[PDB]
Amino acid sequence: NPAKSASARGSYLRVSFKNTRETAQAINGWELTKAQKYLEQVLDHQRAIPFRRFNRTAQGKEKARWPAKSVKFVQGLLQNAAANAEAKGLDATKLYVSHIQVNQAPKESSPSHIELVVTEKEEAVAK
Amino acid sequence: SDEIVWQVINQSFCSHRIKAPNGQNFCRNEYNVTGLCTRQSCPLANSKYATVKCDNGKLYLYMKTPERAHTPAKLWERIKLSKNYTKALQQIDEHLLHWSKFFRHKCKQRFTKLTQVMITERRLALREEERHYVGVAPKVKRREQNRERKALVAAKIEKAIEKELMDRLKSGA
Amino acid sequence: NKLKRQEIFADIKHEKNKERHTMRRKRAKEERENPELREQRLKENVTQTIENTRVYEDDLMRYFNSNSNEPPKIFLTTNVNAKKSAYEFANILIEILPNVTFVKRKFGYKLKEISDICIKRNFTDIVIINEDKKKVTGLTFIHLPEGPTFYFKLSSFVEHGRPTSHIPELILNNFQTRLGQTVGRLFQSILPQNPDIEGRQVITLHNQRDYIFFRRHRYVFKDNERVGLQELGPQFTLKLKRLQRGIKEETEWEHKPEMDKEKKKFY
Amino acid sequence: PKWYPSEDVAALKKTRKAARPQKLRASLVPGTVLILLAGRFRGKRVVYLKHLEDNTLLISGPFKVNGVPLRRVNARYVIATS
Amino acid sequence: HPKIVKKHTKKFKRHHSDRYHRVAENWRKQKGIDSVVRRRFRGNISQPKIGYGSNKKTKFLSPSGHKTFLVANVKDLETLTMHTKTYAAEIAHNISAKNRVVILARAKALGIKVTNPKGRLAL
Amino acid sequence: TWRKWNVKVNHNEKRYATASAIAATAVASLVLARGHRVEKIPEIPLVVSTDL
RNA sequence: AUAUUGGCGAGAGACCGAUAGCGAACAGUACAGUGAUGGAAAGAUGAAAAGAACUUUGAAAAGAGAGUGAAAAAGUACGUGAAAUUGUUGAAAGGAAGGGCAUUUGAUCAGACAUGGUGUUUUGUGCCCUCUGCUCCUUGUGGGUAGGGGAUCUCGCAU
RNA sequence: GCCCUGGGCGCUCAAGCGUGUUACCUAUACUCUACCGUCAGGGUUGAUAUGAUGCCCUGACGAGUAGGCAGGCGUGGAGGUCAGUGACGAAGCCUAGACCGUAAGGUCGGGUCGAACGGCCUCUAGUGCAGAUCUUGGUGGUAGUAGCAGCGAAACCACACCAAGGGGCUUGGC
Repeated sequence: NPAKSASARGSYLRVSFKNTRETAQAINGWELTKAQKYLEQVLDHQRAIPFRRFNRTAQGKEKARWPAKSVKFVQGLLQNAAANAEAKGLDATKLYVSHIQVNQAPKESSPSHIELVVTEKEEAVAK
Repeated sequence: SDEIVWQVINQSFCSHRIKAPNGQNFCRNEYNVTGLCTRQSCPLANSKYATVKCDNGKLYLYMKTPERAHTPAKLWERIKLSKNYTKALQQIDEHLLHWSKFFRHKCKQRFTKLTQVMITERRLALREEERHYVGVAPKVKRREQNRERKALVAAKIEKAIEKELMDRLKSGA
Repeated sequence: NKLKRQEIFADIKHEKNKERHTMRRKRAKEERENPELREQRLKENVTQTIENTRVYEDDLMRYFNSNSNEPPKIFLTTNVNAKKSAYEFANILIEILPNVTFVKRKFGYKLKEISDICIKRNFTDIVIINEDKKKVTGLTFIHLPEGPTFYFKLSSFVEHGRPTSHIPELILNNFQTRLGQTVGRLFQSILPQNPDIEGRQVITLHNQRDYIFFRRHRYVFKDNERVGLQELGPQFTLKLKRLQRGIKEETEWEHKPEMDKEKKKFY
Repeated sequence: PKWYPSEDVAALKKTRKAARPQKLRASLVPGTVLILLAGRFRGKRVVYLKHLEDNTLLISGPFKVNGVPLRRVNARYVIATS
Repeated sequence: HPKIVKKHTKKFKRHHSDRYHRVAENWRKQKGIDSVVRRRFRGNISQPKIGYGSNKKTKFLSPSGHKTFLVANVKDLETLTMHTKTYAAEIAHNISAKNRVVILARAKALGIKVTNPKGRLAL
Repeated sequence: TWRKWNVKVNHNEKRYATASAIAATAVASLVLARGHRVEKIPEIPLVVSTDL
């Protein structure tokens, strides 16, 4: 439902495709504020981003790494999505990343296109 | 002659033949009793022929003889068929007296089929079918689909409903 | 040369984006110290949305619509040779319409015969859904006296809460135009006219350009003077058509494919 | 009846199959008690009254004893007691 | 009509048509002598042969019992007047919806069965 | 460029073909099968005055 | 009178169609070689630029709104967008997979605007009865078309 | 004569051995029937209640390398014909849709697409791909690895732990 969701897209970025995909998977489905806090902690090396497909530490209990370069772009895109939602007048607290995808961009380095969508959780329902 | 004409139309690209996937050569000529381009059925391959055709509601028994082959402008004569079925059948039989049984049978079958085709009148009498067949162009379909989505996106029905409810219950309870 | 054209414009767009970003940053920074300048610039720059660029009786209501003095009986049927989808839609029609009687199509009783029988039974309106494939495509509503009727196209039919037995509240939006308020009056006279607010059930009709969105929601208020709502199941959009103004005679507004070129006037 | 065939569908040949009365098995005799193997009254005990011309058996529960009314039944779905 | 006994309903597929994407599903006989399919070893895909020939009395007849006949216009449709039971009018995919309604009206008037009615039409 | 383009035809056979084509025009049924709308010609072969 | 793959200027092709046709449809150009020499890749937006005014997040990439436009599922990476390949949702299944014979379960698609035919009984009509006409050939077991009078009428149609 | 000395699971009045008498399972083997085609014969009109190049009856036959013969599917272009199809949508493409044929393929149902293409008799050939350590262009595992928090390949690529019988199908197990 467009009336309850916001979108943000980044194309032709130079971040590593595999690392970006791992970061997106590690953040898919998380709450917007919680996702931002997790990314900030990752930048602080307190938590690590799991690498389940493209690959041993205690941080991986929740095989992990700290892709700072990819995380920077991921958090920038998340901030852009939050700004779009604010422009749309959505409730930031209820916002959660419902869709996130990475696509290989034209070729050298391996650029990729990253797009994410945030949707408002349904609550306050009664007879 | 008929044999030369028959073989030329058969093996030398008759213009009005149609080839069905089943392998039957059809004949869309208006003057043929049967729509099959076989011998003794195609009017061009036989000097003597008989068929039933109609322009107005009246049905006519069309036949030709070698007396008019040299004059195509007067090739086919016609007679009112006396659309009473019982009278029409006997009139056709009398007109085709001494003709080949194939021609008589085919003419009778064609006349009966054309007479029973009057079901069109039955459907016309039982008119007022409200389905009203309508064709949708691809361009028209594109307009509704995308513009409807744009209107839904711009409408923001939830916000309007919330605003109306807030304005309604302010002094409505 | 393709390479020359692509290269020239590729660099041009990058420079244009750089200049735009720098100008926006400088404007924001200078406006932070001069808030009024931002307001003046916003006033001097209108977004020019399509909505902002739109290109420019009590007797009638009683005579051609139902009134509270007598609840309206609505006759519900389906076009001949109907199938499961039509009956499934008729189920929702029963669930939403006040007083409905379902009768199988007899395939031969003319529209005049149906109207005469309905008059004999004191029916108020006739509603018939029509299908081509296994999907609903159009809906019609006709009033018995004087035969005012409307035909609606159906699209985007989608089946999350369970509606209660309470009668939903009726709200109409964007029916300012004379033609629009006629459909609004039709909806206000075909749907229940007696609200039972207790139970927080609401039914809304929202037209934007030409399509009207019908949805049901539960509404709960909070101390913040705002009301939240939750989807109550089906999604519905309709498009008015053929505006017959009679049973089948004297069409007044019947839509034509040649329209919609103007992009505006939102009939 | 009177409409000439608008399409000459070939007529059927003279079938040499004369109808014959059903030759019921000797075990089936009037007044025999019958057990129904299928249908609404499956498993009920029924009395054999009369043979019908449609290859069915006219039977009765009797209706008063077990509620089975006069109905047609096929000999192949019935077991004949002694 | 005689029963339409389909000797082989399953569509024949070329050997390895699914193992490699470069091999089209269109049937092609194996030419190598060592090919197992050519020797029709047990368990291999069935090879088309004269045995699967359909009978003439039911060949080309659709399950409805009417033979398909492509129709381009009213003139072509009128040719099936004497063969309505045996033949059915099929509208070509390139026929615009404008002429489709006219063709369907004539078919209904003549009682000719339509294999793909209502195509491109809306009610 | 030295591929064969023209086909040698016996003059007698060429005259035979022309004569056969001319004769074929005398049959209305054969002409009708050719696709010409000659259904209304007063006479076949069509003869007109030299003033044409 | 004879030759003519160079030059200028013309008329044509059962010729080829951007991996073809001259190497070059936008090149003997970029490029490599001290050098003689070799030698490419690249066509199409959209009717027209009407080429996204304006708001808004970003040092920068470009995003979200908004609108132009028949279409932006045509946004100068632009006539159309399939495979190999890659990421997401869903279903399924788990030191392998792939195909054939027969079937269950799950999902899912078709599945007659068929609504008839026959004999009987009222009523209104016509090409039906009767009177009076006109018109085409040839001449014929015809066709076309008019003006007065009714329901002897089922000769057809509609009830 | 037998018993010790010289396929697995399994069995001992055997489920082992020799002989004797009956019940049964099957292969494309054989009988009949249902259908496709080849061959051989025959029927056919003062014209056929469907192209004498048509509609039929009868019997047998049907493997196959090289090779020979016959009947067809598809494409570029050309002569002819459909007073063909088509902005109310031609071609192409997609399609866990359907129909037709033994198949080359044709046709129709739904989505993108936009402006040309096709039903049929002939002529014409730069006419049909599964490979040629094949050419152009494109993309994967190798691999986020070797290597130089970040950047980042190359070779190679039909396919993926063992016991016995048999070069990596039979019977089983880490």
